[PDB]
Amino acid sequence: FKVNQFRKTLRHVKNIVLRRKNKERSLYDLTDKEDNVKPKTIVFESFGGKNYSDSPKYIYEYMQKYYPNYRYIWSFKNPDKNVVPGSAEKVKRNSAEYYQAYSEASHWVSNARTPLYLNKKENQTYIQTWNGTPLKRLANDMKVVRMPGTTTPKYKRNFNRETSRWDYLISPNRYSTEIFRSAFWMDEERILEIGYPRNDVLVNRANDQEYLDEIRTHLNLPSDKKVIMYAPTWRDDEFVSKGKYLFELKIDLDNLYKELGDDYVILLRMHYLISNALDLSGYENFAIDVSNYNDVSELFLISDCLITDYSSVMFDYGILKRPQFFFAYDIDKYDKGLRGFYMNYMEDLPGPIYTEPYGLAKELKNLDKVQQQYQEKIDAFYDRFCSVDNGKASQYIGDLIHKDIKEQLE
Amino acid sequence: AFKVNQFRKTLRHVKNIVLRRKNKERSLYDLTDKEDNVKPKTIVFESFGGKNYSDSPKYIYEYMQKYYPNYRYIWSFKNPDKNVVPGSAEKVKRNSAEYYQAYSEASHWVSNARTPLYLNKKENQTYIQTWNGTPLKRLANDMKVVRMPGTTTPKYKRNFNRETSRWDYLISPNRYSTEIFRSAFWMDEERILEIGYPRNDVLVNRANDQEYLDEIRTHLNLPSDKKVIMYAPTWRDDEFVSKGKYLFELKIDLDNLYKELGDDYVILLRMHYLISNALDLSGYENFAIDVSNYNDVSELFLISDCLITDYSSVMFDYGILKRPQFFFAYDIDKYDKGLRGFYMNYMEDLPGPIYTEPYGLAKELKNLDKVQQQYQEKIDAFYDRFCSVDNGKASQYIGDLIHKDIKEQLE
Amino acid sequence: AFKVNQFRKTLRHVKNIVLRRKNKERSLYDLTDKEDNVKPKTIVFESFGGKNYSDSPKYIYEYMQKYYPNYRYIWSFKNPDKNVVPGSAEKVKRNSAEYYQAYSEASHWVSNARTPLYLNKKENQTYIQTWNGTPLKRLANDMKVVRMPGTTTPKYKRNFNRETSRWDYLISPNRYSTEIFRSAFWMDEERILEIGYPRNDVLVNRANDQEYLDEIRTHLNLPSDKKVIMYAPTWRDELKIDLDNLYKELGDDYVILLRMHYLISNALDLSGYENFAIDVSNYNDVSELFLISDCLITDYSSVMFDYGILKRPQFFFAYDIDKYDKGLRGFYMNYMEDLPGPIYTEPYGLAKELKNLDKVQQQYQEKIDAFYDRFCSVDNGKASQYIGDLIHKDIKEQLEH
Amino acid sequence: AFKVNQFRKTLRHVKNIVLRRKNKERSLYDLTDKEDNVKPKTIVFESFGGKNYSDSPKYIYEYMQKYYPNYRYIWSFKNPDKNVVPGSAEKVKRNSAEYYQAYSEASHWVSNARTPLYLNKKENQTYIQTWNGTPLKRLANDMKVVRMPGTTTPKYKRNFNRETSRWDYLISPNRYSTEIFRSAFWMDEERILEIGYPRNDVLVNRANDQEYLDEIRTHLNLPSDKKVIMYAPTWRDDEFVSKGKYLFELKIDLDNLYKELGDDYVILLRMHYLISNALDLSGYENFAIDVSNYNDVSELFLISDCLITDYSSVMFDYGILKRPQFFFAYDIDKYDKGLRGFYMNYMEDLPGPIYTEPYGLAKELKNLDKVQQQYQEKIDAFYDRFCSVDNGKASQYIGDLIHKDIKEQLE
Ligand SMILES: Nc1ccn([C@@H]2O[C@H](COP(=O)(O)OP(=O)(O)OC[C@@H](O)CO)[C@@H](O)[C@H]2O)c(=O)n1
Ligand SMILES: [Cl-]
Ligand SMILES: [Cl-]
Ligand SMILES: [Cl-]
Ligand SMILES: [Cl-]
Ligand SMILES: [Cl-]
Ligand SMILES: [Cl-]
Ligand SMILES: [Cl-]
Ligand SMILES: [Cl-]
Ligand SMILES: [Cl-]
Ligand SMILES: [Cl-]
Ligand SMILES: [Cl-]
Ligand SMILES: [Cl-]
Ligand SMILES: [Cl-]
Ligand SMILES: [Cl-]
Ligand SMILES: [Cl-]
Ligand SMILES: [Cl-]
Ligand SMILES: [Cl-]
Ligand SMILES: [Cl-]
Ligand SMILES: [Cl-]
Ligand SMILES: [Cl-]
Ligand SMILES: [Cl-]
Repeated sequence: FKVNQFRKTLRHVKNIVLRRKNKERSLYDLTDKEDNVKPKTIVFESFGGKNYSDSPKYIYEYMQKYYPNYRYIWSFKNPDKNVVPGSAEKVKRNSAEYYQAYSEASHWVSNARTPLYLNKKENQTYIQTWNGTPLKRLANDMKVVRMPGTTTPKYKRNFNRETSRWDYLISPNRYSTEIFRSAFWMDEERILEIGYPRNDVLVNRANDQEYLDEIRTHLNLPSDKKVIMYAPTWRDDEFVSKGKYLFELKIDLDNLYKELGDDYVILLRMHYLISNALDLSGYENFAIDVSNYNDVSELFLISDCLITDYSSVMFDYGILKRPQFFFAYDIDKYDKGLRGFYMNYMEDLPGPIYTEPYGLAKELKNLDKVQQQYQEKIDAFYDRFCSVDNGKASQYIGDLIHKDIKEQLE
Repeated sequence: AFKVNQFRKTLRHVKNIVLRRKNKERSLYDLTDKEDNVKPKTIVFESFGGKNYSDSPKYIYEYMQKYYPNYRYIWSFKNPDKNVVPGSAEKVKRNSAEYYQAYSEASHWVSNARTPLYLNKKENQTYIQTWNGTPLKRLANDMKVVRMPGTTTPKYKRNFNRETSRWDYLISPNRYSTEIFRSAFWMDEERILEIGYPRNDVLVNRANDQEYLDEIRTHLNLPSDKKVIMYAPTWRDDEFVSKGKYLFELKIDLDNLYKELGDDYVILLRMHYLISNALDLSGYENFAIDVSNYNDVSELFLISDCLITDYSSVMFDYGILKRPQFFFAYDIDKYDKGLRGFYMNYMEDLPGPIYTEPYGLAKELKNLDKVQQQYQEKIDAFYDRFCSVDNGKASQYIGDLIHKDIKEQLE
Repeated sequence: AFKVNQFRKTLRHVKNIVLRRKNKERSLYDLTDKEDNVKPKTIVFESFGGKNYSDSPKYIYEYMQKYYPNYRYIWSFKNPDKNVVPGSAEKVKRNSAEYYQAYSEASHWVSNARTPLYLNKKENQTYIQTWNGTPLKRLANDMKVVRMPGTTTPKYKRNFNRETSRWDYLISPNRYSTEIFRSAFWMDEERILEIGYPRNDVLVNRANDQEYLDEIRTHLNLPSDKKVIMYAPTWRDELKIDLDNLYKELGDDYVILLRMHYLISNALDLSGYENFAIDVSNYNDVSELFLISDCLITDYSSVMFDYGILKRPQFFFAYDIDKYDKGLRGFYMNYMEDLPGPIYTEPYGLAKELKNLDKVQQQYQEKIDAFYDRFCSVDNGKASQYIGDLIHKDIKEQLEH
Repeated sequence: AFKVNQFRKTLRHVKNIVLRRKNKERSLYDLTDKEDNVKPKTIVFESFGGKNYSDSPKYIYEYMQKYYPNYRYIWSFKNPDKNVVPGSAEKVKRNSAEYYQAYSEASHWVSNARTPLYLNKKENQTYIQTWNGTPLKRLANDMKVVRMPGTTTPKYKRNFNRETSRWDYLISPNRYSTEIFRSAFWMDEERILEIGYPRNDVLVNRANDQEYLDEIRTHLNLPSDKKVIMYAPTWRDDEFVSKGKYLFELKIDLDNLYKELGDDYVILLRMHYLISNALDLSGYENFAIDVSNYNDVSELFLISDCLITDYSSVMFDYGILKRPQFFFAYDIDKYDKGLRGFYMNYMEDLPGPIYTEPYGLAKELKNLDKVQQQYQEKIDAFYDRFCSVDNGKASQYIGDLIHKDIKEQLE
């Protein structure tokens, strides 16, 4: 009677007798043996099961088409509030079926850390797409982490533990690769430079019009109007009053309305807390709240330019060689010269840094002029970051997985 | 009615017993610890996490032994075979089956430091915390960062709070410390006992006891015509290098010290244990005495004509003697410059000269009458503030509190 | 406040979990079983330690199913898969976790034998015991010796006493029985219910329902032309009755049903007796057999009281009446004197006598009635009702405060 | 990592520790009992389950004292206090820590009745079973039916058989017993040692030691000019009534015996312990002497001129002396008629008459020499069948087998 089993065993009796909600887990930890793995089961979860979205979605939609005959399982916080096309069946996180799915599967696909209490056996292949070309230092590369409940050495310890299990790790470029290699204690061997499966549409579908037209009318958009997308990153300094009434975005909608309300419509992609605290009465058909829209890649395809600040998205939107603007209004707060960025913000991004909305508004009046004026820099940026993207990524993984599970079938 | 907390313990205990864990003794303690095992006549002592027989618990014990021989005394140690206790008390080793018994049974716990959180203080038992000194560096609640491993500033304070909340009485040296303790240790003034330290009763009761002074001086093979400097620097992390095999000679420069005072003085080195077995006192025999391992620091104080220190709470204890004090604070540059991470204004109201190099100090030390005269005011005012409390009856107060506390129980 | 029973149940349960013991199911239930677990509308049934869907619990249940259909019904079986149950009732396998959940939850236990002492009967649940017939041999307390396997007479009685005290209500057939129960089972008459046995409903209500009789007989493939003799020995440690002879004697008017013991049943090579001797041991409702039975042959069995309700003839073929303590008092009633039929120790004159049933009927009509009037004058066929109701009423009170 | 059998004990012992159970002493023993605990020169004696210091164990031990005073001898008692042991031996109270230490450490076990199944006779130790006498009633296996509450017949035998399989050596006093033991105890003849009983030594070596006979007689304050009769009825349940407060005078009728034998006899009454403390011998002073509580029955025999008894194993021990026996079997009809619940044929091959009324017994008893003669024939035949195997050296034999065993175990 082995000491490791005895421990798991007592823990479960505790959970069973005490009616702990965790019993579902302790039972799993016990019975989870290498033999439960059915070589043709695949589980997908995206952003820790809040969504059917991002690269796991596109890897899934590719495999549905060309490999219908596998068990496809999706993992969700609230399965019944998530709509999935196809042969996939869904599971609630932390439930009986959840641990089954994860025990049986030959392959794990996801774009974020999956929990450590989940047992990744030698048997199974865990493929990590992750969720973007980094601009802020992550994991190992961070210096201090005053994050509640844990120290920094511990938080790195646990991260290091997750990444050690990543059999494959996708990368959108050389620069992300070099970073991952250190940030995620990764081996170049295990890294796949192919680009993001979720970016595939940015290459394949950008000139598809019936498609652009759906997305546009699914959003009820003006027909004559060009589209600006605004997508600021989150900031604590701006959460006040429990989040009931916020101070109008510093971008100044009133102004943008006056200045561009006739040529443009503007898409506000905000953090969910800002979203449902944002009053847009008086801007109908001008500023559209687009914060809860399922698929961000679709929003990029219909955008004529992106306004952002410090985001992993500028790297995505780059694939389309369109104009970007960076409205870093609080940029002085951010550490004076901040090396807490991998890249050189001041120097090499595809657009102007504005710190005030009004130069930004004038500039927007005439896009074609910004496109020319910055064509040089857009290109340099496209070369450095977005050139790796075939439009073939979701196919490459779907095939890697297919090839993978032909062997196990013996 | 399912008893869920009991079930929990039974499981931990089974786990330990089956797995051959050393803590089987602890989990059994916890499972069975009934409020009934308390026996009014039993008292446990330990000082400094049970490394010693020393400090205030020692002096409380030796008092009660003389007037209250009748009670059951227990001392807890890390290593009992290496510690000698006068009197009737029995000695338990920490974490041992006997140790948990002692703590289960005692009506009274007496220590000068934190006792573990796994021990249970039943409402049945009185925990008397003497603590261990008038504070200079800010402690517990009043800190600002605890970059100390496995644990964060908040969970460190959380645990400290758990501990201080089991203190039935806490001993205070002066109004100053009381102020602090209230905040730093989240304490009720109701529970504070401004009486001075049972360990400084010898600094009041026995300064003029010329025979007792001699024991101490001969216990330490001291040359006879020589006056005595004691040196007691706090521990510095920085100054540790090379596995601690050879240290760069103390910055107080013994060699100069010899050449200036080798004739008239002898100097007692109260170093931290790691520096102490790294000292090379070859060539200073009969001048530099190691005294790091001396059982009773207060006895040292008694035979010391002056003290050199820096950022320690000992200056507060040695104050009762109204003797000279020097603060060789050489590394003060690298201590926040103008800092208030000390409760009191270190730059102004200590009882002596601050010296950043040892040469002005060494010279100064030639003439001890000129110092005493010079700083006498700074010295008297230091005393009026931090030492106006000790009447040398601290040991007595506590034993009578214990005995009074326990008559009650016998009805 | 050290809960010491709890502490023992935990250790036992941990010992089970670790040494992969089958009883882990049970020690879990013992730990967790609480009064709150009880749901007022859950009822459990088991007959004969869970081998059948049969007699008094079956009838109680078949009644309750028809009138109070919205309660949660559960049946306990040694093997649920080999037992068909009518209605909404779910089945549970003994010692399975569903078994314990079920006895823990249920507000009423209904059975006709002893239920295990490792099951807990709370101050909260109501255990209705129907037992299983009007006694002939002494049982329970009244016994003298029981050198039975791995148990001393008293420890056997200590444990009987333990069970019988859990009994909330205990069903009686006759004052004779009640006076016997009160002593045998340590019972207080307050808890006794002289209302007859529910399984003997049919033996009164459908005693003339011909179309029903006809389904029973053809559910058994019986001769359209013969009278039916039922032979129901009681258990002992070719047949004594001489089949070769009964055939030669009664082949022309009778066919004979043999209801033996499962282990003697599948040792009976009834070849050359097909269409005459019908093994009927593994049949379910014994009451249906009585209904189609023209007379009964038994010996020392409590079925003789059930069958008497029909006022038909009985023959007692007691071949081992010698090796039964000569003049035996081990019988609550006087066996040699008052019973509704002739005692035979040889099966040969039993046969001749049995050739014409009607001489026997008259020759014993006085004795037969005297029997009906002592032991059967209390069976109203309303019994299933009375219980079914009692339980229904019982779960109203406990569904109000 | 952990084996099933050890887990089970571990858990049993936790149950005993937590529940302050008297049996914790045992649970420990069972966990900690190693084949390695043994010390070859430790020997444990216990007789009649620790009731006594007595028969075979005593004499084997007393012999091993004189000739091997060098070993560790331990005696086991229910109450070590109420028992006096001569010699080096230390004593131990059954079920104390000491007690299990003893049976754990001992190379040899000497006993005359069953020792508990819960003690582990390691493959390392030699359990020598002397037993307590030639059977007349059927035992263990041959017993037909036993309604002893708490256990069923087959359980009883399984449990006896477990215990006999633990015996490395079974002493026998005759072939009669050997053929019996072989069956009744499930014995392999290899293990049986017909050497006679060590308690019977003195019945041979000392039948004539007049300085010694006298020492017994005068330890009992026996008259000078008077012969000794011994009576030794076995116990009967029938006679127990009324809290055992007031019994009915013996069937043997004392008042008669006094009238008849008085001027020439004194009668030693060896009754059951319960009949003794209930018997009123007032007015019979100097005639009937209560002798129930005597530490050594063999001494009693040495001094008796004859021995009245009934259905008892003692007739065989007395047989050695070739003296008259009577059998006052006053309830012989009750006892299973012509019972075969005995081994030997009762109505024939015992060395004296069977009386059922005690009045002919008494008269016949008036002239011993007529009986010694009229029955010399039956006495000698009896002596041959049952007593012609006692060298007087039984304890020496055992003593020396033990010594031998612990020479080889010494390497
Ligand atoms: N050959 C038989 C005997 C009995 N039974 C059924 O089992 C019950 C018990 O009858 P007994 O032969 O006496 O068996 P026993 O378990 O000893 O019951 C007798 C005692 O319980 C009276 O209270 C009967 O009422 C009858 O319904 C049956 O199907 N076939
Ligand atoms: Cl192991
Ligand atoms: Cl949901
Ligand atoms: Cl993540
Ligand atoms: Cl893992
Ligand atoms: Cl990222
Ligand atoms: Cl973490
Ligand atoms: Cl690069
Ligand atoms: Cl706004
Ligand atoms: Cl418990
Ligand atoms: Cl006390
Ligand atoms: Cl030690
Ligand atoms: Cl000591
Ligand atoms: Cl301090
Ligand atoms: Cl130095
Ligand atoms: Cl309910
Ligand atoms: Cl089944
Ligand atoms: Cl035990
Ligand atoms: Cl030895
Ligand atoms: Cl004792
Ligand atoms: Cl053994
Ligand atoms: Cl013989």
